[PDB]
This record gives sequence, C-alpha cells and structure tokens, in this order.
Amino acid sequence: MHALVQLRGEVNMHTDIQDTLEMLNIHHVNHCTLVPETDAYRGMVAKVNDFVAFGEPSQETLETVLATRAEPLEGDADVDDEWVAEHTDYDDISGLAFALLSEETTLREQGLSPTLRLHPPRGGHDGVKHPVKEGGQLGKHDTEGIDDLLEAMR
Amino acid sequence: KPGAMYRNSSKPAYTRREYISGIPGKKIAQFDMGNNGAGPTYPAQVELVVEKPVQIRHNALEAARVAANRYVQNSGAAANYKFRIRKFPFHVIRENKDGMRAPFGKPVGTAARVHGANHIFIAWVNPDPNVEEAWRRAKMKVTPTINIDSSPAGNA
Amino acid sequence: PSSNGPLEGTRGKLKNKPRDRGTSPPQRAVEEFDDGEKVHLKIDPSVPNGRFHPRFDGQTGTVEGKQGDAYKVDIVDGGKEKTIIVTAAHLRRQE
Amino acid sequence: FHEMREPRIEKVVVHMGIGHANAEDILGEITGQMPVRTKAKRTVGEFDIREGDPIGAKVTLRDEMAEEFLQTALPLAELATSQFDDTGNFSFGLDVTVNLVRPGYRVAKRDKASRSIPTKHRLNPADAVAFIESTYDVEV
Amino acid sequence: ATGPRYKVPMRRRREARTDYHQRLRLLKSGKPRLVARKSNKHVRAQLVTLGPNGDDTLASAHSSDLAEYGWEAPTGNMPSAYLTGLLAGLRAQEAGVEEAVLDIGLNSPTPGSKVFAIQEGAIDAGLDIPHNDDVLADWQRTRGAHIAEYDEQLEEPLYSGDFDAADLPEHFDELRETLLDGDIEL
RNA sequence: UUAGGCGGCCACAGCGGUGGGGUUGCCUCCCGUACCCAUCCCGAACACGGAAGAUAAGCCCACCAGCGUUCCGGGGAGUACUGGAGUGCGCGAGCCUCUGGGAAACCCGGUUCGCCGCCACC
RNA sequence: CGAAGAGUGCAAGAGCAAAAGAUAGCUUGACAGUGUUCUUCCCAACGAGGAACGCUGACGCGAAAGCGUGGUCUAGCGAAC
RNA sequence: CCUGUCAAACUCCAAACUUACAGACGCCGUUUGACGCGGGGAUUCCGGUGCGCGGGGUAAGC
Ligand SMILES: [Cl-]
Ligand SMILES: [Mg+2]
Ligand SMILES: [Mg+2]
Ligand code: NA
Ligand code: NA
Ligand SMILES: [Sr+2]
Ligand SMILES: [Sr+2]
Ligand SMILES: [Sr+2]
Ligand SMILES: [Sr+2]
Ligand SMILES: [Sr+2]
Ligand SMILES: [Sr+2]
Ligand SMILES: [Sr+2]
Ligand SMILES: [Sr+2]
Repeated sequence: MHALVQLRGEVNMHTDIQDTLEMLNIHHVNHCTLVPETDAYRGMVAKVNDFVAFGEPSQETLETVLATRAEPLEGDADVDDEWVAEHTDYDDISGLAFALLSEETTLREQGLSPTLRLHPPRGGHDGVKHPVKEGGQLGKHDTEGIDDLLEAMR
Repeated sequence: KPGAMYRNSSKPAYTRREYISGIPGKKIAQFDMGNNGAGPTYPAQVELVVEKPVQIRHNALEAARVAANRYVQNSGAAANYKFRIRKFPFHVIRENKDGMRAPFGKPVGTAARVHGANHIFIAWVNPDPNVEEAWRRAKMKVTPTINIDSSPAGNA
Repeated sequence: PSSNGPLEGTRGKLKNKPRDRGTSPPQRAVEEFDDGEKVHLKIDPSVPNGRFHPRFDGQTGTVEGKQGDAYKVDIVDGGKEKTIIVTAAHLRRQE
Repeated sequence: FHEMREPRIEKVVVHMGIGHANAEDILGEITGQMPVRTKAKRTVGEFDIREGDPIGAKVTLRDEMAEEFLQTALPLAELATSQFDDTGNFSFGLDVTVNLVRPGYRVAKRDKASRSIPTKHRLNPADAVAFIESTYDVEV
Repeated sequence: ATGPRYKVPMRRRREARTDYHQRLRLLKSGKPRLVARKSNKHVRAQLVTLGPNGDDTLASAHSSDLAEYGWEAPTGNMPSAYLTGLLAGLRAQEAGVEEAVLDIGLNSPTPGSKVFAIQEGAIDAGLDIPHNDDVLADWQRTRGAHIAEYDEQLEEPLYSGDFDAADLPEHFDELRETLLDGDIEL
C-alpha cells in the first residue's frame, strides 16, 4: 500500500494524467491518498509519477496522519480512537492503520473521506522539478523518505 | 555555397534515384588508396573518427581525402600503406535557386551522412604514422571536430 | 491524401505477408457465426469479394443476422454506429 | 530388384519445323498415324507476324508404333554420346526424339497424388546408351 | 524452400490430393459431401461433414465390405461402384443424413464414370443429391452387362479363377436386392 | 493408420539425403483396350476392364540438421529506438538524468526432417 | 530446374498458379424489377456518382456444388427546366 | 570468395506507441437522472504560442 501525494499543480498537466489523479480521489495540491498495490493501481501511479510523491509509509506515520488529517465521509467530526471504534470495523486508529497497510480495507469502505488533506510541508520539500534520486521530491520514496514528507505535512 | 547550408541532418532521407533526376556526379576520385592490391594485413591501423553527426558533401569529402592522401606521399607514390574513405554520398541535396512559391529545390549535389563516432577514414600502415599528420589535414577540411584513433598499436 | 478513393493509403493493410500469399483456406470462408457473437474485422488480401470499407479494419463488431451468405455486423465508428455487410472470409471470432 | 528398373521407350516424337505444311502427308506415312500441327508463340521479323498459326507438325509415337519406327529410323541416324540428354534422352536428325524412362513413370504423369520421379529412379546418359546399344546398333 | 519469402503450398496441395478451389464451391452448399474416391482394386463412398478440427465422416461404405453381403466378384468395376454407393447411402440414411453433394475429388466428370455410379447408388439409397440422369450410365452397364458381353468374346475366361466362367451381372441384381431391406451393419 | 479415405493448422510440415516394408485386407507401379469415356497426334493422360509380375518409383515406417523455417537459452543489449517528467548540459544540430517500455543484424548452443481431428482397417 | 521474376487493356499500389493467367469450345449476367449496407461526407449533416450484399423475374455454362448484378481491386463522371 | 556503402515513394525483421471489443479495479449515475433521444437559441468557420513529430525553405519573430 502506497501513500500518494500531489505536489504539482493541475495547470499544464496533461488531461489524462489529471484525470487519473482524480480517479485516485485527489483534486488538490497536497491532498493524499492511500492506494493499494495492484497491477491496476500500479499502472495508474506510474502515469502520475512525475507530479506526485509516493511510497509505503510506516505504521506510526500512517497513524499520525490519520489522527491529524483523516475526516468523515461527510461532516466535520473528529476522527480519533473513539470515533474509529464506534464507526469502523476497528478498535483504534492503529487497527485501522494496520488494515489499510495490509490492504484489507480502504478509508471509504470504513466511511472516511478517501483523501487525507495535508498541510504544506514544514521546512519545505526537496523541490518539484526533480525526482528523489536527483535530490527532488518527485516519484517513489524510501519508507523513511516518504515518512519524512508526510510527517512534515502532518 | 557554404557547408552551413547542408551540414545538418535537418531533412528526410532523399536518396531514391528512381524518383530523383539530374544528380551531379561525385567529385570523389577514389575510395581505395595505397597498395590496394594487398590486404589489411598491417601492424598499425589508425582511423579518423567524426565526433558529431553531420552531412559531408562530396565537395569536402574529396578535399579532405586529397589533403590526406596527397600528403601520404611522404611514404611514396607506390608506398606501403592502405587508405580507405568508407562513406559514400548517397543523400541528394537541393537549393531553391516566384520567391517562396513552388520552392522545392533543384538537385545541386550529394553528401554523406555520418553519425557521431563513425570512422570516415581508415589507414593501415607499419610503424610509419606520417598518417596521423595526414588526418590532421583531413579533419581540417570537414565540418565536425574529429579525433584520430589508433585501433591496433601497442607499439608506442 | 492526394486522392480519396476506397483504397487510399491501403498499401500496407491490404497486403499479405509473403508466406500468406496465394489462395486462402476455405474453412474460414465458410465459418458460421451466431447473432450476438463478437467478431474481429480484417480484410483478407487473397479474398476479392465480401469486403468492407478498409477504414474499418481492426474493428470488433457484433454479428446481428445476415444478408444472403454475407453477415451484418454492428460496430461503432467513432461515436456513430454503422452496420457492415461482410463475408466470413474477412472475420474471426473474438478470443 | 531389376525389371522394374530396366529402361523403356515412352514416346518418340517426330517433327518438322518448317515455319509456314503438307509435310504432314509424309510424316504420317513414315510413322503410321495422323500428325498434328504446331503453332508458333511470339511474333518475329522472319515473317511470323502471326502467333497462332501453323509453322510445323509432329507425331508422338508410343508402344509398337514407336518400335516399328525406330527399327527403320535408327539405322538412318549415326551419332551417339554428346547427343544424349541428362534424362537419358537423345535426339537425332525432320527430327526424331526418343524419350526413355524407368517403369514407375506414371507416378509423375497422372492427375491424382502426382510426384516428381526421384533422381535415383531417373534414367542416366550411360544407362541410356547401354539400353539402346544393347538393341540393334552401336554407341558413340 | 529457397528462403524467407518462398511460399510452400498448403500440405494437401503439395500432395496433390485436394482441389481447394473446387472444395470451396463444394462447401458453399452447406450440405454434407458424398466423397467419391476410387482405387485400382477398390471403390469408396463417404458422407463427410465440416468440423472445427477437420471433416467428419458420418457414414461410408467400401467395396471391400461389399462381400459381407454376398459379393463374390472383383471390386473395381461398375456394379461394385453402384453397390458401394447404395451401401454408404443406406448407412447415411440411418445416421440421419438426408441430403448431400457429390465430391469427386481429382477424378474426371466423365459420363458413365464410376464416381457417377457411386452417386446413382447413394441416390437410390434415398439420399437427396443434386444430379443429372443424362450423365449416369445406362443401368445395364451398371449391372455389369458390358463385362459379361466382353466375356462373350471369350477365347479365355476374363477372371483368372474367381467365380463363374461367363460372368453374372445377375449376381449384382442379387446384391442390390439383398441390400434394399434388412441386414446388419445397416 | 503391415502401407487407406476426408481433412484442420498451412515449411516445426520446405530442399536434399540414408535405411526398412508387402501370399493380400491395402496403396501403387503394373497388364490390357470389347465397352462408358478420351487424344486439335498418341488407352501418355483421362476413362473403362483386369491381376501374370514387382516393392525399383510413389506411398507408409525408422532416421540424418548441410540449406530453408518455427521456437528457446546465452552473448550482442537493457545497447538502438521510445510514452511521461526536468530552471539538467550544449553557441548549436543535439545530449543527459529520472520513470514506464524495449528491439534488429549477428555469434554460439539447443529445437525442428510436422502436429492434430474424423471415418475405415488383423 | 523453376511459388510466380510472366500474364492479367491503361498510373500507381495491391490480388491471383490444378487461377483471377494461357488455350479451346460454348454463351450473352455488359439482363429486368426492387431493396439492404457502406461509400461519396472518418468522427458528423449533405446530392449525383460508386461498391459490396440481398429478395423476385428470366437466362447462360456446368455432372453438380456453383459461377455470371461487365473487364481481379481502387479513376473513366453531371442537377432542375 | 573476400572487401566498402545506402533508401520519403525497399522490407526477411521490428518497437515505444496509437487503436477496436470485452472483463476487472477505479471514478461516476439512478431525489444532483448519468448514457441516450427530441426540440428552441446561438455564437463560430482571420487565430496564436510552447512542447513532441513533422513537410517546404540557407534561413526567418517564414
Ligand atoms: Cl480418387
Ligand atoms: Mg468533508
Ligand atoms: Mg526400397
Ligand atoms: Na492467403
Ligand atoms: Na516401394
Ligand atoms: Sr527541415
Ligand atoms: Sr511580388
Ligand atoms: Sr573540423
Ligand atoms: Sr499402359
Ligand atoms: Sr553557430
Ligand atoms: Sr522489462
Ligand atoms: Sr469483380
Ligand atoms: Sr498515429
């Protein structure tokens, strides 16, 4: 399961690429989505590769982000262990976070908005004109690397 | 006309003679030089390697070839060496010489397309490299920068 | 194009690979298809008659009855749906 | 082994290539059966401004008609060797062509399941001279 | 095969056994075929159908099994041919085959021919087959009269040993009779 | 399939070559022209009638990889080319990195001297 | 020996070998009526023209399946009054 | 035999890629009625630039 974060705007973005981001439920810069690793999805994220930051996050980071940014499929309700317990097939955020990673469910399937609307990266990111291997912030990241990003956008 | 007008591969391949007519003959006298009676069985084999893809008109091919071979008469009219210009000018080139109206050009010449790193000239000799000087003069009359390369010689 | 006939620019697609040259096997010129069956459309260079407009090569239509021995195949050209008269010789079952 | 390998005379074609005839009258007398005319393909300056038209005639003799002919035709000829085809054939001369071959020939002349005779069953120049020579006359 | 481009005929063309042009016009009918083939000693009639992996023989008869019903004569003549046609035809009937189209292969459509007799036989078996009475033998020849009268110009018995002495087309009348009702393998 | 008929795919089946097989179920070559039918001339062929002879042809079986072909491993080659991205380089024609794909020639070694369906048959 | 380099009326590209080529013989389907579909006009409306494919009629050749709605396919065409 | 070269109107090969149809996942539609159909009203038929691929031209803010 990968964390997908749009870091490059829509303007001048090819339409079928932007259309793909929207199919992955992201419609704004900095929004994040948890996409399971399937041949199908892999093709999608490869297409979006140059406008996103993606990689498998750690249980802890995914838990932090869910606690700090997850939202109800409808409403401004707070998503905490109490919320998760009385609304989801899980007992606490961790349980959820674990199911998401093990790809046994999705945020929508549990009644949460598919997107995690993140805050701009504190201290800024590595840049949107180069991929990870070249020192930029685009493309596939280390679990350690993707975590650094998500934590900064917490 | 200047090399400027044709040195670049900026047009589609135009070589089919079944559809092109009136192509000027070639100014290149020979392609095999030296004791072409003998085989490439020599100790040293140096070669002139073009460093950029370009189109070389037969005009420059003949000037460079002469410049080198003529000089390789530091070895003698019937000396002991081999020399081959391995490229042939297949690309027919034109010139629009009514302004931009019906401007397809008329055949005015032919050039050889040579890609970066291909060797245009190859010489075969005994430890008698007066040829390296022959190519300094040769590379002196063709568009691209070139590098002289000794292919089989540990006889420093 | 310099002209606009039915075979304009059909040099490649209406040409057989050297080994597929010569009269084609009759087995497939007699194949029977059922209404509703998905079929691929491709003209057979060796077969003169029963062809459809070359523009439609590559289409995969749905058989919907027949006219004489030829078949009536439904397809969607762009966004417009058309019907194509085509003999077995130029069709192959899908999958 | 042999027998189904020993040479045979399958057809003797006698023809005259005039280029104009009543020559059919004599070709029919010296052979025994009715002749047939030969047309000439392609037109030529030698006044052959006609493609489909009589230029000559011929007669193909098979079996007895052929032997009864060669018995009185071979004596007329002389030469041999360097006058024999690679297929063990030979022609001399009005022309006289003798077609020789081994027993299983029909396999390449029939309609159904035809097949071209294997080079091993194919007659040979030498095998030909032998057969003929071994039948009322001499070689070279 | 000289190289990459060389074109090798289809197998059955290579072997000179299947005329694919005639075969096509043949299949157009949509009907089964009355494949009529023959040899020097025997004759054969098969009712064939088209199949996903090759043709299908639904019925058939061979002059060899003609004996099983009382045939004591040679098997490469007209009476044999007719009878085999009838035998296969009858078997076809049982199998549910109602009609067919004559497939004479690489044989010639010679009037009076055996392939045509094979056809008359199958038609008499009740099979509906597109034909032309004007191209079929005149019955008496089918019975083998042409062979009896040939033996009339005796001097030496036609068949080396075999049966009879002066031959019997009547033997044919017996077999046709024996076939038009009852009997096993039918 | 101890030799057959009709095929499907239409060279993995082609080209060329070696060996084996017939009182018989057979296929053939073969023998023969009174008939049906045939030759713009020939029972050569086509057609018909038939078994004295043969396994030399064909055919069927077993096999050989020199040529042609199908596929596979290794090398060529992740090269050539390339869909996406870049305030990366180059005076420039042009190149490079990242991401997703990815040849061809050729060399070397294997495979391939058809496979499959239906009917018939010591 | 020879899968095709010939030939097939004419450009070019394409098709064709027990033929779509050659020869011979016979024949007039280069036929009448009325349509379907595509084309003309990719997608997407537009006429004349064209083609493929049906039904009916009448025929030719063939043993028959079948072939013939002109010449193997794509040019050779023209509104109202 | 060997040795040196090519192709917009060459191809024994052969991509990336584009494309028909179907299934899956995604997204979307069934009170926001999508897909589709019928009708009213248009405007519009001087375009330009970057990037990729171009064809012409020595080139061009052609
Ligand atoms: Cl037969
Ligand atoms: Mg909300
Ligand atoms: Mg043997
Ligand atoms: Na074909
Ligand atoms: Na044999
Ligand atoms: Sr240009
Ligand atoms: Sr002016
Ligand atoms: Sr220079
Ligand atoms: Sr004979
Ligand atoms: Sr400059
Ligand atoms: Sr790969
Ligand atoms: Sr036609
Ligand atoms: Sr395209």
